[PDB]
This record gives sequence, C-alpha cells and structure tokens, in this order.
Amino acid sequence: SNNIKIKTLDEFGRSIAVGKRKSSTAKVFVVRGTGEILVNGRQLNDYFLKMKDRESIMYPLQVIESVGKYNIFATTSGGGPTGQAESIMHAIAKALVVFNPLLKSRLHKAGVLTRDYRHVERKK
Amino acid sequence: MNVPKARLLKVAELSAKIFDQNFNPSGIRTGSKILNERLKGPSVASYYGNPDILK
Amino acid sequence: KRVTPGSLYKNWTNTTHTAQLQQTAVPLALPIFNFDDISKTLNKVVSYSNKQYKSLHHLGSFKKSQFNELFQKPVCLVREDATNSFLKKLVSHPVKKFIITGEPGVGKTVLLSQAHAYAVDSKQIIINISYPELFLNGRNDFSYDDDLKLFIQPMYLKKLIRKILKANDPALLKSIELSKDYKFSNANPKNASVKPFVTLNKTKNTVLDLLSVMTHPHNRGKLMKAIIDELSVQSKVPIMFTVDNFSKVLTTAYSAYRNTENKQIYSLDLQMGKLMMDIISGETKFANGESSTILAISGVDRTNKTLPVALGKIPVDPYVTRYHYEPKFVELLQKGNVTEFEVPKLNKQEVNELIDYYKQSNVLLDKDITGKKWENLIDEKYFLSGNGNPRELLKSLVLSHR
Amino acid sequence: SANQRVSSDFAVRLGEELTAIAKGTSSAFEKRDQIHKTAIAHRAYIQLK
Amino acid sequence: VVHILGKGFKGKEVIKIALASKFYGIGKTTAEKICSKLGLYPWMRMHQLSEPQIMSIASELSTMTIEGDARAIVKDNIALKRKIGSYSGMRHTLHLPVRGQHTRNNAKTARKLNKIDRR
Amino acid sequence: ALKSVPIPPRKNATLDHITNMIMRHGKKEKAQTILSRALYLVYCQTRQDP
RNA sequence: AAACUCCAUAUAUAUAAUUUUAAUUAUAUAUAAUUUUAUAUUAUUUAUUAAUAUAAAGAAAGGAAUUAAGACAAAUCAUAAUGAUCCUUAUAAUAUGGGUAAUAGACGUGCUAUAAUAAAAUGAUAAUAAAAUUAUAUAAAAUAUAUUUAAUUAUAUUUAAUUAAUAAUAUAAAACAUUUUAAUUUUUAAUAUAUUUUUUUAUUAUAUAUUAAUAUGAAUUAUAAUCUGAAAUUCGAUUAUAUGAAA
Ligand SMILES: Nc1ncnc2c1ncn2[C@@H]1O[C@H](COP(=O)(O)OP(=O)(O)OP(=O)(O)O)[C@@H](O)[C@H]1O
Ligand SMILES: [K+]
Ligand SMILES: [K+]
Ligand SMILES: [K+]
Ligand SMILES: [K+]
Ligand SMILES: [K+]
Ligand SMILES: [K+]
Ligand SMILES: [Mg+2]
Ligand SMILES: [Mg+2]
Ligand SMILES: [Mg+2]
Ligand SMILES: [Mg+2]
Ligand SMILES: [Mg+2]
Ligand SMILES: [Mg+2]
Ligand SMILES: [Mg+2]
Ligand SMILES: [Mg+2]
Ligand SMILES: [Mg+2]
Ligand SMILES: [Mg+2]
Repeated sequence: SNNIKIKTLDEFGRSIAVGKRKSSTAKVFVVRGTGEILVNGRQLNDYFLKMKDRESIMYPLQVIESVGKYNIFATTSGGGPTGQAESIMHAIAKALVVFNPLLKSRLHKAGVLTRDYRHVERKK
Repeated sequence: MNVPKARLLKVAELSAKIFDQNFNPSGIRTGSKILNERLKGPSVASYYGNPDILK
Repeated sequence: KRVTPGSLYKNWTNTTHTAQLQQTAVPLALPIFNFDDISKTLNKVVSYSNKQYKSLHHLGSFKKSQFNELFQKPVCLVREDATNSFLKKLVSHPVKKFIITGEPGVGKTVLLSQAHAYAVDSKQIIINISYPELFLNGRNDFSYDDDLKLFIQPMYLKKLIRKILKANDPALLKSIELSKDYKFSNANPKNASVKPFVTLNKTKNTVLDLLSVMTHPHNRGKLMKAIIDELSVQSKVPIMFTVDNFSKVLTTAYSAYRNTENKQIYSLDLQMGKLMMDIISGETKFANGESSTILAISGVDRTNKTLPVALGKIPVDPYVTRYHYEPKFVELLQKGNVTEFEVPKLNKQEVNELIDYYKQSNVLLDKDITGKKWENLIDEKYFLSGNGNPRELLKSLVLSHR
Repeated sequence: SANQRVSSDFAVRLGEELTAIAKGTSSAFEKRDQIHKTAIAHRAYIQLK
Repeated sequence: VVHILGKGFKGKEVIKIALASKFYGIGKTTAEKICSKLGLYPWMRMHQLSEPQIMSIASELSTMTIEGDARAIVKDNIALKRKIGSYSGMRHTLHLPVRGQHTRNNAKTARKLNKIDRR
Repeated sequence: ALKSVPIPPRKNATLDHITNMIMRHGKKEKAQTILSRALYLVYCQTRQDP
C-alpha cells in the first residue's frame, strides 16, 4: 500500500511545513490571520534587510492572492539570508496547500512547490 | 566594574587557595607552564612499534 | 571648471537632500496640523502651517533621508496611537520629561517634529539640538573657560544661538525681560573699536536682546549660560528643550576632543554636554510648569545597556565594561524621571491612508496602480514593510525597481 | 555617457544620464544611426537562406 | 600656503595629517600629540591657523628629533654596522637585502635604496 | 476566481537584466541600490514613471 | 561495457525518557524517475511514429566510482623492492659548523596594489554558515602591560570546561546602516542669509607646483619589545614607533 496520509491542520488551525534551500532550513507555521509575519521572533524588516528576500517570501501568498489572509510564524536556521528567505518561501507554499488543495496546481505552475537542488559543488 | 579591585583581589586569592591554584598577582614569569606540560616521551618513543616482537 | 552652476556633483543622499527636487512636485491641498482640532485631522495626512514650517526649518526638524523631496513640503500623518497619544501625555503629565524610542525608521523624528509643531502653535520657546554629533565629533573649535570650568565650543554655540532666535516668535522672546545685568565683550564690527563692552540692564532689555549679542568667541560660553539661566528663571513662556539622536550622547561618553595631555575629554566636561544633561537631570529647573524635555533616539547609532537600564527595561549588570554601560548617564536620566514613549508601528488602516495620499501625489509606480486591485496593494505593502514600518513602506513604493 | 558626468556617485551620474535620455538629449543616438547606416549599405550581402 | 619650518602646506590640509606627511620622523600618533598640546581641535585645517599658532608649532617641532637630526641617527646606525664588520653592514654596502630576503628574484627596491648613506 | 487571474510575474525581465550587468562580484544588493537610486532621481526630475 | 549501483534530493518507518537539543536534528531501513499522461501542429519510412507547442500529474533538477586495448622502450632505481656492475679504513657509519636561502640576465606560478558601481572606521539584550579539529591537546572567562575611561589589537599571568551531538578553537565575513575619504576652489573658514538648517545663497580668504603618487599604495630600512626552541648569526614568526620605494 501507499505511505501518504492526508495532511490536515493541527489542534490550533496551523499548517506546518519544512523547506530547504542550499544549506538553510525553515519551519513555518501558517494560520488564518491578517498578514502578520514573524521570522525567528523578529520583524520581517529586521531579520531580512534585502527587499528582494522579503518579496520572495511573499510570492507564494501573492500567487493565491492571500497575502492578508494568513499569519506566518517562520523559524529558519543555516545558510545565509538568501537561502533562508527562499527556504521560507518553499515552506509557505507547501503549507498553503492544506487550506485549499485546489490551488496546488497554481502553486506548482508558479514554481514555488519545487525544491531547488542547486548547492555548492566541490570542484571536480 | 564598580566593584573595588581590592575586593575582587581578595576573592581571587581565596578562590585560588581553595582550588589549589597558583596565585601570581604581579604577573612575573614563573615557569609554571613548564611544570604543568604533559610528558610526551612514552608516545614519541613508541613511534616505530614494540621492539620486543618474536623474531 | 568641471562643475557648472547647476551640475549635480554631490552623492545621492546629499543630492536628494539639497538639489531642490520638490520643485516639480504637484501642489496638493491638504488640511493643516492643529492639535486643538485634532478631531478633524486624526488619521489623515496633513501639512504644517506656514508659521510652523518656518520654525521647523530653523530648528532642523526635517532631516535628510526622509523622502521629503517627493512632496512640495514635508507632510505627516496625524496618528492616534503615536501622535495623539504622545501629545495628550505631554499636556497632562506633570513631569513632562519623555524619551521617544522605537525601531529604526518607525517615525521617531516625525513625532518630534509634530511636538515642535504643537509647541509653535501653543506659544512656547523651542530649543532643539538636532544633531548632537556636531559638538562631539571634534570638527569645530573648543576652548577651556576658567570661570565655567568647562570646554566651550564657540563655533557651535554661534549656530545654536541663531537657531533659537530665528525659530522662535520674537514677541515671546521680547516678553521675557532680563532678571540680571549682563556685560559681554563687543564683537560687532561697527562699534567694537568704540565700545569695549555691551551692557544689558535688567527690566529694560529682554531675552531677545541677549540672543542678538555679538561677542568674542572666548566669551560665547558665558552668553549661552546667561540665555539658559534667563529662560529657566522666567515663568511667563514655557520652554521646550528637545534633542534628536540622543542615543549618540548616551553611547559617546568621550568626545573626539583631546586635552593638553592627549587625553580624550569626557562629554560632561563640555558645556554642551553639561548643559544638555543639567536640563534632563533636573539640575536646571524651569519656573514655568508647561516646560518639557522631549528626547529621541536614532537607529543610526549603536545600542548598549545604558538606555535600557536607565528606562528600567533590564537589570543593572555591574560587570559590563564602560564602553557598553555608562552608570553616570543612567543616574542623570533616572534623577530626571524621564519616561519612555515607544512609537508603535503602523496598522493596516494607517497604511491605507498613506498609500491613498501617495496615489494622489503621483509617487506610485504604474505597476501598483494598473492591473492591481487596491486591496491587494495594501496587503502587499503592509507585508513588505514589516507590518507597519513607515520607512520600509516608502522604500517599497518609490525605491524598489526590481 | 553617464561616466562623463561630474558626480562622484555613479547613481547620480546614471540618474542624470537617464533623465537626459528621457528628455530627448543623448549622444548615443549618433552611434545607433551609424550602426544602421552600415547595415543599410550591406543589405545585399544578406543571405536569406 | 602656510609655511612651517620651510615646509609648504595647502590651506585645506588637515594639520594632524599634514604634519605627519611632510616632516621626517613624525607619524600619525606623534602629530596628534602635537596638536593636542597646542590646543588645535582634531580636524583643524592649515588655513585656520594664526601666526602665533604657526610659531607655536615650529617651537614644538624644534624641540624634537626630526628632519636632519632624525635622518642622521639612521645614517649613523647604518655606518656603525659597516664599521664593526657585521654581515648586515656588508649587505648595506653591496646594495642587497639586509633582512633575509631572497635575491634569486626580486630584490629591486633593496638595489635602489640600500646604501650606507641611506636617504 | 483564480482560474482567470494570470500568475503574477516573479520579476521584471528588463530590470533584472540591467541589474546583473551593473553587478560585479555577486554584489547584487549594491547593484539594485544604484539602479533604484538612479530611477528615483529620474522620477524626481520628470515626475513620470521611471 | 552500458548498467546495476552508491551519493545527493523527496517521502515513509524505527530509534531519542527532545538537558549531549541541532526534533528546523541525528542515522539505520525502505520507496521514488531512464518521469508520465493526454491534446493540437509539423514532417516522416504515416505507423502501434518522431520534432514541437499545449493542458494535466509529480519534490524530481545533479553527480559519482571503476575499467578494453595499444602507443609514447613518456616519469619514477629519491616512496620501497630486484638483476647486473662498482665502493669495502669507505662511494659505508657518527658528531660540530656551513650549504640547500648565493645573484647579472631570462622564464613559470602566485600575492598586494595603482581610490569614489570603493576604500577606511564604527555597529553588545551581539544579523546570518558549513565543514573540520582537540591524550605527541583545543584553551574559556578574568587580570596585567602596550594604553588612553573603555573597547579594539598583541603578548604575558592564570589554566575554567572538554578528550567531546556536552566544553574549547569560534560573537563567520562580506552584506546592511552611519561617518569619512586625496586628486577636487566639487573643499574649509569668517560674516550675513534662508520656509533646503546634518543645509541654501551672497561677499571675502582658502597656493604653489603639477602628468601628476594622496589621508592611494606598503616595498625598503632604523630602533625597541615579544613568541617557539637547547639554539633564531648565516636563516623564522609577531608587535610598537619611525621610514614611505615602484605602481
Ligand atoms: N506619521 C508619519 N507620516 C508620514 N511619514 C512618516 C510618518 N512617520 C514616519 N514617516 C516616514 O518614515 C520615514 C522614517 O521617519 P523618521 O525619520 O521619523 O524615523 P526614525 O525612527 O526617527 O528614524 P531613525 O531610526 O533613522 O532615526 C521617513 O520617510 C518619514 O517621512
Ligand atoms: K612623516
Ligand atoms: K637570502
Ligand atoms: K620570478
Ligand atoms: K642550514
Ligand atoms: K581604493
Ligand atoms: K635570525
Ligand atoms: Mg530619526
Ligand atoms: Mg529541540
Ligand atoms: Mg630549494
Ligand atoms: Mg588599504
Ligand atoms: Mg548572532
Ligand atoms: Mg580571553
Ligand atoms: Mg556580528
Ligand atoms: Mg566591515
Ligand atoms: Mg595608507
Ligand atoms: Mg612614478
């Protein structure tokens, strides 16, 4: 038989997904809200200084036009700002599918549900 | 930082006494490091193997 | 020469500040800031009055890197949780000693400019120290005064005294008759060689005359002590003493100046430092009960345990090195009963008002107006600004071409 | 063209250059006309297969 | 142009930097002490100095070992090496590196400057 | 509702190309700052979309 | 031979009494792709087909190892080993010092630099890593000196913890913000001025030289001190003051 069990919201209505980019990892908690985001307990503008990194995090929510409909509590470790920002981006996209599985195709088409495999390669 | 140096020196001396440590307030070179270094002779002298092998 | 009369030769930050780029801005008709009628302007973008603009330009309330050149004149959103809340405490609290805090770019300087605008309306004399770094960086002359036992800075004091004269209503200054007789050395290039000294008799001359005394650089420290003393003894006009970027003072205990033994001079050994901390600590008491002291920190300065301890946010750690903890400043701030007012971040409704004003100012790109729903824009810009940071909001709108 | 301007900051020089180009004045339009003149001369040299 | 002990300085030059640039034997630390001793504020420029203050700098500069005196000390230390016949002295005489540098390659600067009568 | 909405563009192709040509040594943030500051100065003199 | 494979990646199960905590992890096992599906178009050897586009599904996008033959009688007798030939009071063995570091020219490979899309300072409730190392050890915090309030850097004194998912080497750095920056009179200063005030304007002074080397650059060199070692002269490393070449 198969080894896949339907993903569902937890006891507090939160969708938990993990994402990885380069050496960075991110575990996000997505709940229905008003667009509040916290990264490692800090304001988004504090943790991420580059606006391009902030825009990457928002892109999955912009695809489903739900930027003001969810509160994100993102926790990230490893790598640098770019790896962490895109690891959060990947994790938000994977956590948004639980709220509406009909939008998975649009998320896949935007490219946010694909794990980027590129990593530092030892010269050969 | 506001703690008087005399008070912090009294604590250092008493603490060193309890823990059998060398208290050198002046800072004079005493050679204590030489007296504490480990002896590497046994490891160095076994580099080529045990000489008492059956021949 | 390579530089022509109109060539933009400065760097970007100075060019935007100095190149008069607001001339092309579209004139908009906005309501005027008036705290006595805040009910009609609450949560709305307002311009300042003509009397307020003149005073605030002479005080240095408007600074570079505030995107002021996008609009014909600097504008401010009258906020309920930041502007109205702070101004009500200033009118009610008996102590009236505040320090404005908050994250970098939250709008601490704009709040101080709104407190200056209130003071101008309410017939108060404003003494503003916009950039304390100017008297701590060692880029102007300093001299030791034997009678004051302090290091005076004539170059800086001359600029400061003119700002106090040009930014405040002459009528208010003329109302304050002098309480003592003063004599200074005459430096007026017209009669300096005829009159050795200029005398200011009590009950005849006013503080307006005292602010117009041209004296030699070595006697300018005694003129600053007289001006402060005259304003601290009178009870007619309230005195609002303000210092922006006060974090620089707290984190720079030792100025760049060195004495004759090549030892850096403690900041409290300078007249500016001593005068500033005497008003904050309460040593210099003002007779009028509406006098206030509003300080503001800046995010451009380093942080340490000094201010958090002085505000009671963290316990005192005695083993912190002096470079990260100045116990003397903590004592002075706590002697003055300075209270903290943290400027809150903008809510989504306040973001809507600011973005609606920006749309009418024609500062928004075409990618945020055509093909985008208004509700989507507000949500995206509230997310990209850190959930309320005004400075990150403007940058996301006018300085993000990606 | 931007690097011939007086500002020490490249952003200022680039901004000024872009403003002049948006207002019609630019010395690089001559370069374009000279590249198009050469191409019109060699129109017969084209292969079209 | 401000002239201190013969040296000429452009008006805009900062005093502490100019002193450590034109005077042999005076570096950054020494220049700052001179300015601190004379009551000159850290970033004062030459054009600001008055004639009484220019004379005060010359007085303090004349009580130090600078210019010829400082250069003579170096020329005499190098001569002593040659007099005693030390290996280092021979290197100075032969215009070769005196601090262990290889000579199979490079060694061009030592060939131009290493000499008993070093500038 | 979403079936008839085009997927928003991740980036502007022209601005991304211009930024990378300015960029050297991987310092994209500096390159983006220069371009944004230059375009900010164009708007403040023309008052049109840079 | 390809491959099968192992690695990476995605997912599942098991293990951890979640204080050896990184559960956002660790490492055993198994699964997955050499992707699949339909649709229109264009060619064909037109068929049970290719090249394209299009929609749909999917995390799926990268690597590895090894050799089959033969040639250069290409390198190595200096990693070690073998034949032949030569030395056997010496061509073997040990000690002290010296050399391998010499310096005309030439060549290869690197480092640093010749300034403003770029260098220098500062950033303590401490922005943000990975992979390694520590019983022939890794060395914390503190104190003292250089040295100044302190910090920073260097060394000394002392030797906490850890022989390690525990403690230490070690608060990564760039980034980002502020300040500064010669050439540059594009500056600074003195007065006056302003609804640009960290700033504008006006009038004076601010140099001369100058195709050029500065507040770029850090070679060379003097002096003092330190580190390792029994020993730093030929011939090591570091610091301070001074020197400041070429470019
Ligand atoms: N109430 C407001 N209305 C309009 N603009 C505002 C308001 N508050 C802040 N801003 C804008 O936000 C930006 C930052 O404001 P401000 O300089 O006052 O912040 P700050 O916290 O004092 O900054 P720093 O930390 O650098 O000292 C500026 O562009 C300013 O114009
Ligand atoms: K010198
Ligand atoms: K040599
Ligand atoms: K060579
Ligand atoms: K040797
Ligand atoms: K440089
Ligand atoms: K030696
Ligand atoms: Mg501010
Ligand atoms: Mg955990
Ligand atoms: Mg060799
Ligand atoms: Mg350098
Ligand atoms: Mg950290
Ligand atoms: Mg230590
Ligand atoms: Mg840090
Ligand atoms: Mg740095
Ligand atoms: Mg240098
Ligand atoms: Mg030359």
